[PDB]
Amino acid sequence: LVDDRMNGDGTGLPFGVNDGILGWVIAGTLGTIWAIYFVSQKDL
Amino acid sequence: PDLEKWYGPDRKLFLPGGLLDRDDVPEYLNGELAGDYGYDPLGLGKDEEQVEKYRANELLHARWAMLAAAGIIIPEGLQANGADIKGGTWFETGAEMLNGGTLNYFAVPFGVVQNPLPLAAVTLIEIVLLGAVEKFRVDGTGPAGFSPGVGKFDSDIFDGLDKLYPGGPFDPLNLADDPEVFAELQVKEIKNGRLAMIAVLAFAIQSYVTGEGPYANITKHLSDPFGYNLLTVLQGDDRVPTL
Amino acid sequence: MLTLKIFVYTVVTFFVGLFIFGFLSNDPSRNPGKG
Amino acid sequence: MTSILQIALLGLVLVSFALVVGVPVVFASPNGWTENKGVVFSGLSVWFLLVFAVGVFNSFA
Amino acid sequence: LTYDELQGLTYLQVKGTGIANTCPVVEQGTSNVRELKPGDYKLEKFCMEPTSFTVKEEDAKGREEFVKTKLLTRLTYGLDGMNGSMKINNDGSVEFREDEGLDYAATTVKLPGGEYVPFLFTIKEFDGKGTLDSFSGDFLVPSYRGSTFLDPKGRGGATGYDNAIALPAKADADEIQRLNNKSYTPGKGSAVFSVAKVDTETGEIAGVFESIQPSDTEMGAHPAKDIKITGLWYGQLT
Amino acid sequence: GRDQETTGFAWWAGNARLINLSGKLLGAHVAHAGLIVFWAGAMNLFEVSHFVPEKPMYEQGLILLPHIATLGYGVGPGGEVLDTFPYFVSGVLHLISSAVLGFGGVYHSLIGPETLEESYPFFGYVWKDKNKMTNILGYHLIILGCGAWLLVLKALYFGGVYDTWAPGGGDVRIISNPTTNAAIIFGYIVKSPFGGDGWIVSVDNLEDIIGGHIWIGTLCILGGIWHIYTTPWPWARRAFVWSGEAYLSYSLAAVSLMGFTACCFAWFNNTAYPSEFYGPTGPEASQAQAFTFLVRDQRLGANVASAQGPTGLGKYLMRSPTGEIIFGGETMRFWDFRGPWVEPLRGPSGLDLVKLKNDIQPWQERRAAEYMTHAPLGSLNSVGGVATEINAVNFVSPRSWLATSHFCLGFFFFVGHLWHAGRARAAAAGFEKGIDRVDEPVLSMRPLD
Amino acid sequence: ENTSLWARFCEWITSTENRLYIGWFGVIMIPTLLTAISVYIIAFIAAPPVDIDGIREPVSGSLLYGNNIITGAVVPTSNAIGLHFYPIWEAASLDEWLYNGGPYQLVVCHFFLGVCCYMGREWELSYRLGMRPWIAVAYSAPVAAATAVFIIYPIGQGSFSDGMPLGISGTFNFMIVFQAEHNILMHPFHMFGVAGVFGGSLFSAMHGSLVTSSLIRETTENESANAGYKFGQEEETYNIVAAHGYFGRLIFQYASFNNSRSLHFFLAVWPVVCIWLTALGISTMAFNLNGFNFNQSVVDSNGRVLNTWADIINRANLGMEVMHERNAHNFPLDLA
Ligand code: CLA
Ligand code: CLA
Ligand code: CLA
Ligand code: CLA
Ligand SMILES: CCCCCCCCCCCCCCCCCC(=O)OC[C@H](CO)OC(=O)CCCCCCCCCCCCCCCCC
Ligand SMILES: CC1=C(/C=C/C(C)=C/C=C/C(C)=C/C=C/C=C(C)/C=C/C=C(C)/C=C/C2=C(C)CCCC2(C)C)C(C)(C)CCC1
Ligand SMILES: CC1=C(/C=C/C(C)=C/C=C/C(C)=C/C=C/C=C(C)/C=C/C=C(C)/C=C/C2=C(C)CCCC2(C)C)C(C)(C)CCC1
Ligand SMILES: [Cl-]
Ligand SMILES: [Cl-]
Ligand SMILES: [Fe+2]
Ligand code: NA
Repeated sequence: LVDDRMNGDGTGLPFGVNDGILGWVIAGTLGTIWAIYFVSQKDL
Repeated sequence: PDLEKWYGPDRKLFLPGGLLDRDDVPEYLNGELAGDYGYDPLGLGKDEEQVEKYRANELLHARWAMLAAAGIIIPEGLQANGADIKGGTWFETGAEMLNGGTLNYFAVPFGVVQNPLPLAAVTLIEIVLLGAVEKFRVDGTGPAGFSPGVGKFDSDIFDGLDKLYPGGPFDPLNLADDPEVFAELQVKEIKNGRLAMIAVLAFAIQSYVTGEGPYANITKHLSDPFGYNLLTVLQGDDRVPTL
Repeated sequence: MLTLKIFVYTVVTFFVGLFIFGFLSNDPSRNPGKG
Repeated sequence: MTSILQIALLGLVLVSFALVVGVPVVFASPNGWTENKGVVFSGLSVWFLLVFAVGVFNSFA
Repeated sequence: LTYDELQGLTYLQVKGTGIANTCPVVEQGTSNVRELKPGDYKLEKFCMEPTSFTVKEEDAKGREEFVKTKLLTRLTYGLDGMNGSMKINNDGSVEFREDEGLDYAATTVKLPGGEYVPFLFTIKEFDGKGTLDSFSGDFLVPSYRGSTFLDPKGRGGATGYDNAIALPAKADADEIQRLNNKSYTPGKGSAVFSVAKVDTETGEIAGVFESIQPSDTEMGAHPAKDIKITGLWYGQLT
Repeated sequence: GRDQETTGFAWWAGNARLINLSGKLLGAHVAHAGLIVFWAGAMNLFEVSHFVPEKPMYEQGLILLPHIATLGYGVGPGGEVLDTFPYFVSGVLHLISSAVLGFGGVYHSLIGPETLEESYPFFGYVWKDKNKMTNILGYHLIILGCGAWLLVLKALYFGGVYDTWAPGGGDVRIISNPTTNAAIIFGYIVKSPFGGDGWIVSVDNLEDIIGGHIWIGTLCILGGIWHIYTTPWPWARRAFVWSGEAYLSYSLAAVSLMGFTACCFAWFNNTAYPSEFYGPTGPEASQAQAFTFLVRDQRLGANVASAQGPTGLGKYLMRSPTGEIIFGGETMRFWDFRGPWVEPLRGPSGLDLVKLKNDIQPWQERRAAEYMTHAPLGSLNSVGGVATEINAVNFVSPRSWLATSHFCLGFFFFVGHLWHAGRARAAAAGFEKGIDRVDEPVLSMRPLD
Repeated sequence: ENTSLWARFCEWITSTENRLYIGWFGVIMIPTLLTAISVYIIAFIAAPPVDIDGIREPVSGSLLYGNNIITGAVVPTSNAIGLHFYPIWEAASLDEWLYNGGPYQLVVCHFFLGVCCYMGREWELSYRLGMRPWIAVAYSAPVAAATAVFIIYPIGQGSFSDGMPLGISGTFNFMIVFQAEHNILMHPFHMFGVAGVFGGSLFSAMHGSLVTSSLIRETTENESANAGYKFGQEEETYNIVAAHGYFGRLIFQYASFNNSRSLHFFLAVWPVVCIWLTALGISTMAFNLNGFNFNQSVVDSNGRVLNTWADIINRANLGMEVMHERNAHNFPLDLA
């Protein structure tokens, strides 16, 4: 090998996550937005 | 509840509203009997006397054909899955004890016991038993009692009873004292009976056509739906393909 | 590249979550009319 | 026994042609449904008997 | 990763993983090298894998040295399925013959400064005469483009205009090497091989190599550059 | 029906007049269902009327017979037709069922009850009744689950389905042990749509097909029971618009995505759309060209690993951007192709060199030759080949016809979703007619925009 | 009472009082379009050569690499990639990413997202303003065409190299190659598109000249005619009846537009539906449906082939065929 790559193409890779921290930060960011949205309810 | 869907002027008819205005029904079927769909293309009903007289025979045919439907479908299936029945198929069950070949009775779950009594004894007790019962039915006279619903009743209970619906001795579990649920169950009974009559006549013509029992018919049909049906069986042998 | 992938991934899921929950936040009530 | 199948099928086509012409004009005529119930049911009954006849006679053809 | 489990994976288990550009690595075996059985050998399934590409770069201060380059192409550079024959003698004298297989790969690298350097990473027609520890020799290098190639203004060796026809007055001028003559003459490359991690049980070997070859000359144009390539190689015997 | 003065909708929007007329609406729907069943029967009988036993079904402009044959009716090993009676029976059952549905549609359109609320409360509904809207959704979800399970039953016990991946050219095989693994089922869904992954279009085996159908049937029945026995939550009530035109807009966006997905399925998938019945895909025809030009030049005594192109890349064989060996030429862009005629020649390193040199098969070679000679290339005249070719061959691929038609339909149905989403939002808001001219919102906003 | 951070942000995003409306479609549009704008400008100025055809023949494309405004283009993604989704984190180096046409794919994906959310944002502003909602439906025509030349044609042809180069001469090249392979001129949907833009110019000049023909006198010869129109005024500024009578006695008295409402509906619907049809023309030629093939259509009684204008088109088409991708081909029939 001459250079370092992810080589994430193909493989049926779900959501394109090759490491679990990607799924964790996706779930976490959607969760933070849901948290602010949920606590900012009973408004308007 | 919901007895305004089988009786009264508003009731389920043998055709829906678009194809049958409510004024097209015979006047003698205006919702007074269980299973009144106003089904009368040929005027056999005349009036209420002939309608309830024919309902007597309809109800007896129903109560026979329902037990018949169960008795044709059950032992054939038991033999097909492996019971020791030897004659479950209905149109050849009588042919078993032609030469003394008495049938094997399945007292499921504790059965497969040999019946040690021949065809002559079977038929002699069958006439002397059901002839006695049917003479009782037209007379309303019954000798003894000890029914679970009312225990050890004397003979002075069948008089005064409603004909074709003799509650009491013939009602061990009751569940018909409410006229509402009794009417609902009357509709249920007559509709189940008509369904079973259609089912047993279908059993007969299916047997005459396919040469086998109806449980075999439904099993082979569920195995091969297109490869085993009416248009498959009347073919005789294969089909010249169209390629 | 993996650091860039995690950064773009959190940016995209942040903005898409904003879109999802903004349209969940009672959007047919933003009209200026009656009804 | 093929000829009876073609006669049954062509009779079915004629019945269906009459049904395509007649069922809408019977439906949309003023008070024509109330008086043409019998002819419409007769057409539908002959149609169904001919469909079943063609299907059954194909198994023998 | 050995050759045993490489064959044990299907297409879809290596699809897009990058495993398909990797030569097998003999995990078992020894490093003593001398235990190779000499004889008339016909090696089959020769495998070749680079691990660094360097280009000789000319500098204003006179320092001539090989620079580190960025691989512009993706994983299309390794060589598999090469065949040939080789001999092993009593003292260790080995000659190497390479005849058929996928022994070439067009490769493009970036000099620092953003200059594209296309070079045909090739090992075709290699004659490696030497010892078991090291054996070197020449190999044929095709130019890059064939003669039937044509440049953006037609032209080229076999198929083309043979003239810059986009301007009808510059037909015969100092652009002789660009339009009048097109040169595709195949050059010669220099490579050095080494053997390590032999396996006499299943007749397979490993080792590192060291190649030096020129680049594309742009069909008789601006001068080529010498390409120093280092990597690992793999093969099997008979 | 009605006129414009009693409805406010002109004739070019006359169906809108029956938004609130539940009986006529139901009749229009079932009359349409009769049209769909009628076209299926009419076109199916027309196709078996125009069917030639010799030529395969992709040469003859057939688009329904390949569907039936994919189900495994009338075909055997390799894809040759054994009988057309299943196709004829399918067409006839469809025609007669269309007659029945058309009778029902004509009945409710002409003399059926105006509204089903005052007399048949099970069937009559208002559009803002979220309970009954979910009830009808649950009924239809149960119906969809039953259909999916009918396909599962057909694949498991009713003759099996056609597999192109079975050895020997493919055949009708009975599916045993479908992939019920949830990870395998939903990894297709969560998959990217791009090259190498293809979203759900890259399902490539019948075990995955029937396992995904088991999952969709069970989830559809479960969702049907859930919708019949629940009512929408307040967050959904706030998130949505609850008019009939809004429900239509939702359906339009959904079926527009479905139409685009069907376009991509017809153009790329070869296991649900077996290449024997539907012709070769674009990638299949390109790989077939490179393959047969490899084997011709091998039989003419030439080397294939050597002989690079004019570009120095490899005329027959090159390496893909990930490493494994692929076919040379511009067909490198279709290196992602996987077919039953390449897999017996394809190993761990991509195309195996010794296997590609030695282990050729006659049926594979003929299949590659035909997938060259019948590429999905054609005109609107049904003239085969590129647009510069002669008028000698009469062929346009069914894949081309299906992909083009369904992309067009998917696009217009997305636009119809826009039209109905906007109009439903504006009708719920009070904007469907125009600005009020005395309560104009912009006049209540500050200037400078 | 409205003190929470999300609700304050919601009222900021959905506010009509902004100079530029953002909305929930704009919160997807604005980052994507800004990313696409940034990468497009940077790539157009300083993008190194791009191997579009996958045959190691990189095309320069950028101004600093010797191109002008007409010739500079963001070069499509490599043919070796195909449709394989090439982002930066997939590439080993930015050098490799720039070699394999990565900026084109980045700009195309972000631009498709940006135009989809632009159409959504047009709807959403029309919703918050009390407007009617179908201006987004009208904008769905150029969006469809952009997606047809940036998404659908690459998908149907297997490679993003088949997409329209983000340039001027690249656009011309895309047309020449497209007509070579597909004969778009002989396609009814493209004929409809040409009729749509020709009728668009027709009806734009028509309606503008009828409104300008029937302007009402408020100003003098000192003042420009537009000075007779006041912003927000209630009275209509021109005589619709005078223009309508003019047009009726000009061509046909009955066959004019007596409703200005219906006239403006026609103005909207004609180029929108024709651009829809021609966008599907590209979309159907992506899956190789092509234009009409009328070559050797007329022959004489003795079977000789008469040349025809379609055959002259075929000759020019062959010239457009063989020269395009001159080195990328190894086999006779161009199935790929
Ligand atoms: C979505 C279809 C649909 C729905 C919701 C209705 C609903 C209704 N119909 Mg109706 N109808 C339909 C289709 C439908 N119909 C069709 C196709 C026909 C032609 C046969 C008819 C002909 C018809 C008549 C003549 C009448 C009604 C009437 C009525 C009303 C009540 C009485 C009734 O149940 O009718 C009865 C309908 C039947 C008995 C048909 C058999 C239905 C069984 C249960 C089939 C089981 C369905 C099964 C899943 C098969 C579906 C296969 C599918 C894949 C295609 C009611 C609101 C009555 C009315 O108008 O009241 C004034 C009335 O007179 N319908
Ligand atoms: C899928 C196509 C379709 C369907 C199913 C319908 C259905 C319907 N439309 Mg409609 N429409 C359509 C397309 C369609 N339309 C199109 C394209 C336009 C634009 C021109 C219109 C414009 C329009 C307007 C302006 C109106 C309707 C209305 C109606 C409803 C009542 C029509 C009526 O009874 O008047 C009577 C019609 C007739 C008497 C002629 C019909 C005769 C038959 C049914 C024609 C077909 C014969 C068929 C072959 C027979 C089959 C029989 C079977 C046994 C095989 C009805 C449910 C009306 C409405 O909304 O209700 C308030 C209304 O005013 N439509
Ligand atoms: C001009 C209108 C038109 C026409 C003529 C067609 C025609 C066609 N479309 Mg279609 N479509 C249209 C409009 C149209 N479409 C529109 C406007 C959309 C929305 C954009 C779609 C979206 C669409 C999709 C998503 C698909 C099609 C597909 C198809 C093809 C097959 C249809 C099919 O089988 O579906 C299926 C029929 C049903 C779902 C009805 C139920 C049938 C049951 C469930 C099947 C039972 C089979 C069972 C296993 C048999 C065994 C029996 C027993 C032993 C178990 C067909 C040629 C398919 C295709 O081939 O893709 C290219 C496909 O997937 N279309
Ligand atoms: C199953 C989907 C569906 C359904 C149920 C409806 C239902 C409805 N639509 Mg609608 N619409 C849809 C999809 C749908 N639409 C699509 C896909 C589009 C394209 C963007 C539209 C665009 C549209 C507009 C612009 C309007 C409606 C309107 C309406 C309402 C009245 C329709 C009417 O009678 O017009 C009458 C029908 C005709 C006059 C016949 C149209 C003839 C067309 C032009 C011929 C096309 C045929 C040709 C072969 C197509 C080939 C293209 C392609 C396949 C290559 C009605 C409730 C109206 C409305 O908003 O009312 C509230 C209205 O203004 N729709
Ligand atoms: C690679 C992984 C990423 C894949 C993405 C998909 C992950 C699975 C989520 C599927 C949940 C289905 C949502 C339907 C209802 C949403 C409407 C809503 O919101 O309705 C809202 C409604 C309002 O009352 O509330 C409610 O109904 C309650 C909302 C229920 C949603 C449950 C969320 C699961 C946990 C959230 C994150 C864990 C948070 C951690 C980060 C926080 C900071 C560290
Ligand atoms: C209401 C309305 C309408 C209509 C609608 C619809 C849609 C209807 C329909 C309907 C339908 C949907 C129909 C269908 C039908 C069918 C039929 C009528 C049939 C049949 C049959 C037959 C007879 C056949 C025969 C045969 C066979 C069996 C096979 C072989 C061959 C032949 C063909 C011989 C309109 C729009 C106008 C207007 C508005 C209103
Ligand atoms: C059969 C089959 C299979 C399976 C499949 C499946 C299982 C599917 C499914 C699936 C699913 C399970 C899906 C889902 C979906 C959904 C969607 C697609 C949606 C949606 C929606 C939206 C988009 C939303 C929106 C919104 C928001 C965002 C918020 C606010 C509100 C609203 C509404 C606006 C497979 C492939 C394996 C194979 C082949 C065959
Ligand atoms: Cl070109
Ligand atoms: Cl080519
Ligand atoms: Fe105007
Ligand atoms: Na070429």
